[PDB]
Amino acid sequence: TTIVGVKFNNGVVIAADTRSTQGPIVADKNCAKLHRISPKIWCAAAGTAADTEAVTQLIGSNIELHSLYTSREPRVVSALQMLKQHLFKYQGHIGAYLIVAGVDPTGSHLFSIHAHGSTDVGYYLSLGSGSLAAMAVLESHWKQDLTKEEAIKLASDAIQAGIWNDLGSGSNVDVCVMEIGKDAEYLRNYLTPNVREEKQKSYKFPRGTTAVLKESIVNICDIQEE
Amino acid sequence: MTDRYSFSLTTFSPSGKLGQIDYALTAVKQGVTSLGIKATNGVVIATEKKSSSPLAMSETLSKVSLLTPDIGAVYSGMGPDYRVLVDKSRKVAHTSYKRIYGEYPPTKLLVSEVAKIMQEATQSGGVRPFGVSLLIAGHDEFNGFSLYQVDPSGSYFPWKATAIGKGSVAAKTFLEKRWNDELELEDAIHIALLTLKESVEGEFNGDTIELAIIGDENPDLLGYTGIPTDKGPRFRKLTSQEINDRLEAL
Amino acid sequence: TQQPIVTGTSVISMKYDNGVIIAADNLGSYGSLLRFNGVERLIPVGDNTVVGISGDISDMQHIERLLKDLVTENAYDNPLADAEEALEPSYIFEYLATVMYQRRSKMNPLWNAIIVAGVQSNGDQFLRYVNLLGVTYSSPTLATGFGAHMANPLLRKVVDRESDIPKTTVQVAEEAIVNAMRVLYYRDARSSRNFSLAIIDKNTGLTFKKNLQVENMKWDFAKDIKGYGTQKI
Amino acid sequence: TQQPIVTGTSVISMKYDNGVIIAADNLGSYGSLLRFNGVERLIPVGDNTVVGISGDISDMQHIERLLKDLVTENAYDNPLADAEEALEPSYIFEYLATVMYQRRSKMNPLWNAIIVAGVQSNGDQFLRYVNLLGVTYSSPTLATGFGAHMANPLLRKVVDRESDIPKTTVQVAEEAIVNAMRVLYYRDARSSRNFSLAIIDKNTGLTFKKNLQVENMKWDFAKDIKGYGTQKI
Amino acid sequence: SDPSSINGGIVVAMTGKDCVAIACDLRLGSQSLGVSNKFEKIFHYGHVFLGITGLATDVTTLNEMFRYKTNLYKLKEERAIEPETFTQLVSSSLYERRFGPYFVGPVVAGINSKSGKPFIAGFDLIGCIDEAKDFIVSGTASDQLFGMCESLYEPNLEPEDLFETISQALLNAADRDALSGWGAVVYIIKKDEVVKRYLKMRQD
Amino acid sequence: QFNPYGDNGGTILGIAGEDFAVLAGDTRNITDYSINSRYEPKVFDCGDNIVMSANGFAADGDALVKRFKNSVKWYHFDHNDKKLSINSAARNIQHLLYGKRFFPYYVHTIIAGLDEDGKGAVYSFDPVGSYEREQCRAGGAAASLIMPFLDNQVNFKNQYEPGTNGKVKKPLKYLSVEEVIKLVRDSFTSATERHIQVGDGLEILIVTKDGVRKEFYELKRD
Amino acid sequence: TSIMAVTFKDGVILGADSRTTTGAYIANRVTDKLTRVHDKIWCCRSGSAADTQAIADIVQYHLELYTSQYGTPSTETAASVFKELCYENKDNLTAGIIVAGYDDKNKGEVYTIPLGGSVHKLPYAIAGSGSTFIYGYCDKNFRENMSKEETVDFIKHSLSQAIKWDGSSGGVIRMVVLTAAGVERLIFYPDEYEQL
Amino acid sequence: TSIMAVTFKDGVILGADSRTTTGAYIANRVTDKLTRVHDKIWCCRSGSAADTQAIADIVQYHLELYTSQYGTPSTETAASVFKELCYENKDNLTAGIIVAGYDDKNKGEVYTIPLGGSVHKLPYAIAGSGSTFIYGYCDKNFRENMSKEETVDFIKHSLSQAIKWDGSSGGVIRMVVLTAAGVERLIFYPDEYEQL
Ligand SMILES: *C[C@@](C)(O)[C@](*)(O)[C@H](CC(C)C)NC(=O)[C@H](Cc1ccccc1)NC(=O)[C@H](CC(C)C)NC(=O)[C@H](CCc1ccccc1)NC(=O)CN1CCOCC1
Ligand SMILES: *C[C@@](C)(O)[C@](*)(O)[C@H](CC(C)C)NC(=O)[C@H](Cc1ccccc1)NC(=O)[C@H](CC(C)C)NC(=O)[C@H](CCc1ccccc1)NC(=O)CN1CCOCC1
Ligand SMILES: *C[C@@](C)(O)[C@](*)(O)[C@H](CC(C)C)NC(=O)[C@H](Cc1ccccc1)NC(=O)[C@H](CC(C)C)NC(=O)[C@H](CCc1ccccc1)NC(=O)CN1CCOCC1
Ligand SMILES: [Mg+2]
Ligand SMILES: [Mg+2]
Ligand SMILES: [Mg+2]
Repeated sequence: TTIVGVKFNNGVVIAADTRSTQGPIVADKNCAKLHRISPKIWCAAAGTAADTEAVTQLIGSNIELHSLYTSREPRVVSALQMLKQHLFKYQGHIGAYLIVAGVDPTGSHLFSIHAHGSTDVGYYLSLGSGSLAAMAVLESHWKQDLTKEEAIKLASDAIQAGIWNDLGSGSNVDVCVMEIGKDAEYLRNYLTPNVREEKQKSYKFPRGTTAVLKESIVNICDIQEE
Repeated sequence: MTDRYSFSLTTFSPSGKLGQIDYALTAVKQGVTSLGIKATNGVVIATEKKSSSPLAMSETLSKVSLLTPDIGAVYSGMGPDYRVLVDKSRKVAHTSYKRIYGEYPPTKLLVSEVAKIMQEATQSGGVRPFGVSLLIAGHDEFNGFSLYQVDPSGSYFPWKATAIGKGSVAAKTFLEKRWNDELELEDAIHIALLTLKESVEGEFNGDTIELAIIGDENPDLLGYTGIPTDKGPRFRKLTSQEINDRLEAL
Repeated sequence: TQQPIVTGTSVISMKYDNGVIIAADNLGSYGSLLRFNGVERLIPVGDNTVVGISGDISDMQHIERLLKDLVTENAYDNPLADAEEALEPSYIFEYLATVMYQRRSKMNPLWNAIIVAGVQSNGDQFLRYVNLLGVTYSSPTLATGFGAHMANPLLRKVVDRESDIPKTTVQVAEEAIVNAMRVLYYRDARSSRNFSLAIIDKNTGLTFKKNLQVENMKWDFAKDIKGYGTQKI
Repeated sequence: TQQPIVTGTSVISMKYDNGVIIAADNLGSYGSLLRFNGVERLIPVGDNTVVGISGDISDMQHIERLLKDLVTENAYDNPLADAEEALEPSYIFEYLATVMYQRRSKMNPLWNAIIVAGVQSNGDQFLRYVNLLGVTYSSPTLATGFGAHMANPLLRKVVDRESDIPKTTVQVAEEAIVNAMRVLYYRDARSSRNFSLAIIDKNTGLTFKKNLQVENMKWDFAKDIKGYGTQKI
Repeated sequence: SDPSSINGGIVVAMTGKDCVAIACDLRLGSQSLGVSNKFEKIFHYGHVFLGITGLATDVTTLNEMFRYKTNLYKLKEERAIEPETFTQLVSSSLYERRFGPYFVGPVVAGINSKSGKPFIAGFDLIGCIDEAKDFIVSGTASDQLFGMCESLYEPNLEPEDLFETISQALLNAADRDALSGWGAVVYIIKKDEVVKRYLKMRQD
Repeated sequence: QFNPYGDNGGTILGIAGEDFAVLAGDTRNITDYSINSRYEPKVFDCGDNIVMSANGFAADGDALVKRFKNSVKWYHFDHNDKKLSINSAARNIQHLLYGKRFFPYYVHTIIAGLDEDGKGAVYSFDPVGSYEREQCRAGGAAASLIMPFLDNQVNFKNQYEPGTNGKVKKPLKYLSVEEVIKLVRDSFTSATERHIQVGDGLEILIVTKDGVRKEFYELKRD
Repeated sequence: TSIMAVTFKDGVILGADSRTTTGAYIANRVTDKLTRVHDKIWCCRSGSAADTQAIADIVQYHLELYTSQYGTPSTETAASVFKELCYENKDNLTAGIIVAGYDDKNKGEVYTIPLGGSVHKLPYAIAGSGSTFIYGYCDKNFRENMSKEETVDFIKHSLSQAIKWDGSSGGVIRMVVLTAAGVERLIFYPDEYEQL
Repeated sequence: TSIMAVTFKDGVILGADSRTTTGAYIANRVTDKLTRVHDKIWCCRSGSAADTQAIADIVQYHLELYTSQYGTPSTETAASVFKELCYENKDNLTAGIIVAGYDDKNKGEVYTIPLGGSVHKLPYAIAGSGSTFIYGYCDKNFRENMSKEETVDFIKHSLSQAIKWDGSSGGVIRMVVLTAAGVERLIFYPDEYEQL
């Protein structure tokens, strides 16, 4: 997986590739790794896929209840604190490595969190198997006072580096932009540089090609009247 | 430093009455009037913001509460009992439903869970029943719009329209005359404001009235864009200005 | 079978229109200890070849002596030793690749990763890799260790395929190499600031640059980073 | 189950005619690193008992707090806390011995060897050992770690059996202890020159000596030692 | 020793034009010994179909578990569970055994009764969801099924064409796996009719 | 401890026609999750109208090909420039592989060419030298993905004549070179989608009576 | 990691490098290892990033609750809370922490807590992988009652050497000054400290 | 073991501690780790006592035979013979050797040979377990072209610190001075160097 976060002038952008794997096999070519914790707090996930989903949903559920209880819009530091304490308690066994970003009344924020429960602060971050390829691009092109357009460009370029150079990553680039005083914009399949070419041949079979022993109707309906 | 009250504090009397439930219903009768009306394309719930002092900021006290994005609740009776029930109702919507099925519960089942919590306070050791009646309005895909009442016993009933608390007998008669099965949501809001004016003594405006609807999806209130299936909350609390606009055409 | 003791980190390289560039830092690490700060890991062979070596330094010094002895041996009874029968990059590589695979096959490897960079007689660019296992491969960009993970992505943005090689000048290619060395200094815990760089061009020959430093570093944003989440000061 | 981290070496001790002497150096080692040079490992309890501790220093500090808390607890509702119901060496020892054996039996030991030295109410000398396993024993001389191997042989030349105790004065006994500490500094790689010594006498009470140094060392013969056999210069 | 390959078996699912297909082999074994040639791996709860590969005791246990849960769902909700909702229920149920998991590879298939939209999904043993447009594979010949599906599949196939494609994907994948085969079943699922077909295949 | 083996990934495919044979291989070379090269040739013209590939651990693969190429050279010297037949090449390769029975070459080898009757031939080897002639074979990382497809599309397995209930099999046919190359390209496009170690490029060597021809096609680079 | 805390005339100064490692990869080059547990009680962190963060978060909680009930805690008290957590959970923790603070009564104090969970009060302390390389240097160059400028230079020169020789240390040198005057943050970049 | 060799204006000086350990027992407290392989080529030994003695004995033999045939060997040549033995027998040896010598042509030279059998020519070198604690100190205090008295003090102060912090080092500080003037042996006792 390749996931990144990049801060800019008036907010923060996160991005991710869309490949999930099972051994050396690609299980899903259009995986969604940008998870919504709350409307303006989103995070990118790497690691054990079930764990990242379960952990984002649990903390996202508890963040929603906390928001209703306090009559306040959720804060990124709260999502961070609740995620790290949960992951620390499980001593690394919950294999969730996350980049947590968002906007709240305090401002815009960008953090990373690792499976053992350590967190870090930064203006640019990368995680997953393609994090070295992505960090190379980030270390070469990042500057202070980036615009929205520049940060989206830099984030997607950093994912592309992971797509092309890391065998763990591939397919498409997903982006989510969180700007202060605006709705968060989730851009699913922001780039699509890996469409399969047309096949040489059609493999549609003639009807009757497969040998059958028995046919029967399956009753899916409930017990009937009369 | 022991909880020794492991026995029921609500029991059957010789006449077959459960005294504490009846007495809880009496507490609900003393409470401020609240109502609910169901339209074809929506549901409205409403109540009076009875301010305990003019120095108090009545905006901070929310009698009408969001439970899920498509479900809202109002009450009559004891306010603190209502507040803790709203906390528990919000939580049980997640724990016993959303964390299992990945979607919010339908209105009737969330009502069922709240009802269960209120029943248990009517039978468990060392507790009194909740001194509230709730009106829960909501929408879900397969059942459409709905409106439910929940009493201190745990019993619940679906309503086309109803009222609870202080002037409920008079308010229910008023609604019987005005309600029909072809009402639009705006017509139901208009009828809700007319019904509620009868039970209010003092000032009657957007600052002393609390009103919310279960209506169309509000994508502008969602807070994010990019997922076509997530179209926004159907619950919306009307503003002070929005209420006053409709009071001029009253 | 052994374990590496004193070690050298990444060697990085690429092809450009008229030749090849190769680079490596001047460090010999002793585990986490940054023990030796003046170690040259680019070793020229003649005026047309540079062998860049990472991994065990004792084994590097052995390989250095093999190459030095190879030049001596090639000169024997060879009137064209400085002309048509001079050592080629392809000859030097194949020799090393033979030795590497022979040593792994005796379960006593030379614990190194090697990149041979040069220009052939006909002006063709030569760039090929070999390691302790005898595994060999060629590509428009090549890098060992951390450089494979971090330098290659950056260098491949300049030369992504064979057809990009004629379009890439020596200035653009050197710039890319120098930037890649900075990125490795930010991110590799067993790297140093000081490095050597070698250009082998078909026209201008062998240019060997010593005592280079990583410069134009960005650390200023560090002042604004406080705590690990909730700390405000 | 754990492993000891910061550690203290030998504690040595002996009986003499009117009391007991105990000593230990002021070092807290971190493996081969001689990390902490001001660590007190003799801890007095009242005016009649000194507990000398070796092994894990974190566990030593825990034991120190247990003893401090034991004095506080003994004073509670006790008008004779500074007289007939004061803590005795035998009481302090049995408490520690109980704790040590309980902790080993839960597979979570206090990783220490302990010598309790003192004088009882009736003037009798008290000297007894306990360790991480709960093993206990008494003898006219006692020592932990390297001290068992090197100090005991020397101290047993002064008091070889019970009948030698009345014949041994405080000057002779202290001299033997000070010499033993020098021998340990020559020969124990995890020792220091600086040490503390405590005398508990039935007449003169508790005398606690800090900041002592090993002195009168012989190193001069070292100049004459050259090579390892055949070297003459 | 590896619980996921003691008994053997495979499941594959595919989408078509206004239809879905789900298919499985019939083998149950104890490593090299073939025991049963009638061990079906596809179950249904109303109109939602579930295939399960892996350790056979857990296949049976999970069928009984999801029958239990979908029966209670229907009593309370007063409607049949949909594929999208059932998928989430499978995921929730698997993940609650995170550190002592069921050794299984489940596959959901069905048509949403309201929207009419074809739906398939797959899961790992701890409940991660793969919601594919095209196809889902599972079992000891999953590599083989991935290869067959990725080449043979095209979108928007009619029900009777989709039958041929999924059958050929299953059969040829099974014949390259020692622990799969011994018969096969194919379900063709449309909005209000479901046809079940037993395939003639080689019995080794 | 020192491990003398490694895995360089890659995937290869041999198909035999009536008067031709193809040997195809992807051009990607990898270790762990890194790409070493996007174009590192893996299928080689060995002379005498024989093409060879030894996929797996690339160092052992290169060593084996190098030794076989040399075996062809010395076969010419020792037997009066006689053409090494494909069957004879195969038996020679068995002895090269079995020579290292207790320290194997970690590769799957395929050779292709024409037999002594001019008919297309593909031979396939395990690491220690067991071999068999076949119409079809895929080897390497994505062999498990590709082989079942070839069983179905080259040898017509599990396919029957429509309307015969299920009792007349689809009759076996030789495929044209155009039809084989279509199956090769689709096999590798499919493998590239689902296997991380497969990609970058496809290089096909086609062997006929006229000689050895090459074709190259781009594959996805992710 | 290279960390140190040094008492001086006007108070105490904490210092650290900014490197976080996963194997030989530098996961964070601008890490802040100097963390606030109270207004004028800070700590230097070394060992596991997860463990030392978890501990520091718990200590910050304990001292916030101490302050609500009993007023400002002493540096000794803060060190005791760190110790209790490190000692009692010694089997499950990898944490090497230096605690430093300023009182008006006690002035500057430094407590070091190594792996076992022992406590040691010292005039100055050094810790982390890179500290091994500067025991010699620090012992020869430390004096008591130094000025602020002298103590900044002592830490800058010391950590410069630790960074130079330890591959696990690097980046910027962060410092935190604790005096009666308040809390001052200082940063020193590679171009400054490498040429020393 | 703590060992070093330092080039200076008039030549080179070798230094060492005198401790030999079996576990934590000090088997020899007056060890001589500075060994002659030729009149003016000496070495500092660290690692296995058996291995470094065996190697040094073989090197002394090789250089004696070199001298009989070809005259006085260079320091570089002596280092090469050490290297050959250490490199080729790397699997079976635990030897860390510093080679130091004086020519009239080349003046003072120092070569260090660590565990792998690599060679490194340096202005000065440090090695052994105790050297880790003085990298900082030695880097800050070394200058080229020092006087004899300055270089004796530099080694005395350096090994003093190495001894202070390393339990595996101790005893006396032995030194051997190599100049045109000849070969001088120096010894420094604990009472002298501890108070520095
Ligand atoms: C791909 C990536 C570049 O690594 C990136 O990090 C993504 C990010 C996700 C999608 C948010 N990660 C994955 O795709 C993981 C990689 C991974 C695999 C294995 C362990 C840890 C990480 N992929 C998955 O988690 C994968 C998702 C499926 C394909 C939908 N699940 C598995 O591979 C599963 C993990 C099981 C497991 C159990 C306990 C601890 C950790 C992991 N393994 C299997 O399914 C293997 N096997 C099980 C028995 O049946 C046959 C298959
Ligand atoms: C740099 C320094 C000298 O070590 C200094 O002490 C810093 C101080 C921190 C920033 C407060 N320490 C680190 O950087 C630690 C060093 C360390 C590693 C492992 C155990 C203890 C200490 N680094 C981390 O804690 C690191 C932070 C992540 C990258 C955000 N975590 C790990 O490396 C993680 C720790 C697992 C662990 C935890 C506790 C005890 C034992 C092990 N380890 C991995 O992820 C292992 N890694 C190995 C290579 O393949 C990938 C997995
Ligand atoms: C002190 C120093 C810093 O280590 C310094 O390098 C000196 C330099 C010498 C004097 C030239 N080195 C020693 O003192 C070595 C340290 C060492 C120990 C073990 C392996 C390598 C180095 N000490 C010895 O060589 C020691 C000399 C004897 C006492 C005369 N020999 C041993 O300790 C012996 C070595 C066995 C061995 C040899 C080579 C590789 C691995 C192991 N070991 C034992 O006798 C073990 N001993 C353990 C405790 O129970 C008794 C047996
Ligand atoms: Mg089979
Ligand atoms: Mg990729
Ligand atoms: Mg010492």
